[PDB]
Amino acid sequence: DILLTQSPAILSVSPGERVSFSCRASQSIGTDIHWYQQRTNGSPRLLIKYASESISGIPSRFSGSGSGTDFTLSINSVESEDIANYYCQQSNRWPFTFGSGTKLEI
Amino acid sequence: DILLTQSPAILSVSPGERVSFSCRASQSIGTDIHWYQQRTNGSPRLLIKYASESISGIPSRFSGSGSGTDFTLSINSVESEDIANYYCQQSNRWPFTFGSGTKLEI
Amino acid sequence: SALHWRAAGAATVLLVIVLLAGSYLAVLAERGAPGAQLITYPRALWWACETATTVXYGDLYPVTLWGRLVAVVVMVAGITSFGLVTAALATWFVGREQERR
Amino acid sequence: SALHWRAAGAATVLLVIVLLAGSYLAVLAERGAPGAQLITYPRALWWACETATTVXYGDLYPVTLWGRLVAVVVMVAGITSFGLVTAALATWFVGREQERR
Amino acid sequence: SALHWRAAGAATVLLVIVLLAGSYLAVLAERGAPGAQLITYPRALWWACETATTVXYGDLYPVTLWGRLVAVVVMVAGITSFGLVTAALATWFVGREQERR
Amino acid sequence: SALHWRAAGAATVLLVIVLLAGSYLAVLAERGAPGAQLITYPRALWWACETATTVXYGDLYPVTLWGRLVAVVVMVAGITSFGLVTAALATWFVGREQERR
Ligand SMILES: CCCCCCCCCCCCCC(=O)O[C@@H](CO)COC(=O)CCCCCCCC
Ligand SMILES: CCCCCCCCCCCCCC(=O)O[C@@H](CO)COC(=O)CCCCCCCC
Ligand SMILES: CCCCCCCCCCCCCC(=O)O[C@@H](CO)COC(=O)CCCCCCCC
Ligand SMILES: CCCCCCCCCCCCCC(=O)O[C@@H](CO)COC(=O)CCCCCCCC
Ligand SMILES: [K+]
Ligand SMILES: [K+]
Ligand SMILES: [K+]
Ligand SMILES: [K+]
Ligand SMILES: [K+]
Repeated sequence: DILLTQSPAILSVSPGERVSFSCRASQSIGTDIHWYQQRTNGSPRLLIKYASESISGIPSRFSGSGSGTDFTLSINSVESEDIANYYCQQSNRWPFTFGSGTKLEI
Repeated sequence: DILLTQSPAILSVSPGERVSFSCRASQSIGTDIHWYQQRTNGSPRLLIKYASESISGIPSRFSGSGSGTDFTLSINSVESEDIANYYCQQSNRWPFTFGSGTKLEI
Repeated sequence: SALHWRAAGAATVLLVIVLLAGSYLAVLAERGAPGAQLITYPRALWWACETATTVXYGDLYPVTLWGRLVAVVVMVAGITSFGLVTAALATWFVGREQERR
Repeated sequence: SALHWRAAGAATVLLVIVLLAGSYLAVLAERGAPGAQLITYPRALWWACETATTVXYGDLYPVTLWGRLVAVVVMVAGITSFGLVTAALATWFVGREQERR
Repeated sequence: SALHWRAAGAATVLLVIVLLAGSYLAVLAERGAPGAQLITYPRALWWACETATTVXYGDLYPVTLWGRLVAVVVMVAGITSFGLVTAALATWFVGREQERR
Repeated sequence: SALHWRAAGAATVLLVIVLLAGSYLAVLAERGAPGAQLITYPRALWWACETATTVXYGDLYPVTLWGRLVAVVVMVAGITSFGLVTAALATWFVGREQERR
């Protein structure tokens, strides 16, 4: 089953700076990657689907890029409300799988 | 997106010697590689297309070889006018991408 | 109208049904099989379309017993319907030429 | 019944035979060739089915001389039988239209 | 001349048009989709040719919604035109045999 | 004998010629292109056979301009000949049914 590697596990950025989360798949999965945000005590929330597609209700600040095995979730100018854990999830092959997660720290 | 690695970043050859620039792709791209020359303060100039095809107006001294992931740009007997930066560019998959570049030093 | 046209049209409508059903059923049969790629509906509809036409790029295909069976049904429905349109055209052309002669 | 139907039916039955024989013979020809994947019967039957229909996903194929020959026999049998069903339908539609006119 | 020939010829000319338009439109639909390979015109024309004939090697194929739709149009145009040539030949052979008999 | 049979047989013989010529010419066009795999005659004959039948597994295919053109000629010859056999069968079945009726 496809292994999704999220490294580093923790990221520290200064307020307003540009941050980038990385997700690496153990084999090519096209653009079948999706990103979720989970704040402390909250349930996961879909941020970006299919590597770069935006969801309605999500700040324009969030963007995604990549294809194949390497994927990135970017935030232009991070703010306090973005403090949370970030997970990638692939749907290219069964079974769906999740990356281990990256914590955003400001 | 395909990553094009150009290493070394700087190459030093004696006048008249044979020099070779290397471009490595992060995945197989057939022969969909192109080379450009950019002199100090000049705009890029197409040298070789599709890994080995010659362009008109370009010295016969220039040649290219390779397929798959490894590519080479060769110059038989370099001269002063060849001092410049060299870039590879792939068109196998979207989006097109450029290598980081190699500076030719004599 | 004439039988052949009724048979050709009918085996268009039926094909469209097989494409949708064949697309829904392939996802049902393939989820659960480690490594399977025919697991979301949009690409499964594309898969069925390229199967029924017999183009088969190889970008997607069933790996399970049932998904494959579904695949065979999709293949026959497409091939059958195309053979019925060709036969209907021949009938229209033949019957039509009998006149011009 | 009419010849064409007898020929169409016959070249269904014959096709089913070729699918089973072509599946058994491909495994026989391919085992022994390093790298070959058409080596177990279940997937070989699936391989023959996708060959006879001309879909050819590319998930499986023969690499040996004999396995390939078998492949050509499977291809011709499938294509031939489909061309015989189309021809039988045209005959039924044509002969049937002569009436409606 | 006879209808069938007019229909066969017409659905050659139309096919050549679909091959060029289908080649130009696939590049338009596929550029912008990360990972896509059907992005330069020469290979896209080759892609359309192998799609319309239903050979589909799998060396190139659309990954976007619109590129795929274009693909379906190219498939139908090719299959349709080949079914119209076969039907035209049958009409010529049938009408021609009525004489020899 | 009857025209259709003469046309069907002729476009078998011609096909066999195209398979051999198409196999020899593909190797000629493809050698010299870095990365090409259609470069030895035996597998090239297998390649042509799977192209003419439109199965196209994707194990081998041309990457050069001329090799591709050759490929298109092989495709048309195979498809054309199969469409001529189907048309010949329909003529034999149709003319034969006129009797049974
Ligand atoms: C339960 C019954 C299921 C029946 C099948 C339904 C499939 C879903 C609808 C199809 C597409 C939705 C688009 C989407 O959200 O996906 C796009 C995301 O980029 C890419 O689309 C794709 O890349 C798939 C293209 C499929 C083309 C099929 C052409 C047929 C003539
Ligand atoms: C000696 C004569 C041989 C003739 C061929 C016989 C082949 C064996 C029987 C077929 C399947 C057995 C299932 C099994 O144990 O395999 C499954 C294990 O998960 C997966 O099946 C497969 O994934 C293969 C699917 C093949 C589908 C063919 C559909 C044809 C209409
Ligand atoms: C805007 C409308 C676009 C319509 C499509 C036009 C496509 C471009 C012209 C075709 C080839 C140019 C050659 C070239 O510079 O490329 C060659 C470089 O080595 C390799 O060619 C190729 O490998 C592609 C081969 C395509 C063969 C198609 C055969 C069809 C019967
Ligand atoms: C100059 C004109 C060229 C015309 C084409 C001639 C091709 C050469 C003869 C064919 C095979 C020789 C065997 C050999 O030494 O190769 C085998 C080595 O293991 C494997 O064969 C192969 O794997 C290729 C199989 C090809 C099967 C084709 C079936 C067609 C009905
Ligand atoms: K086909
Ligand atoms: K095919
Ligand atoms: K194929
Ligand atoms: K393939
Ligand atoms: K294929």
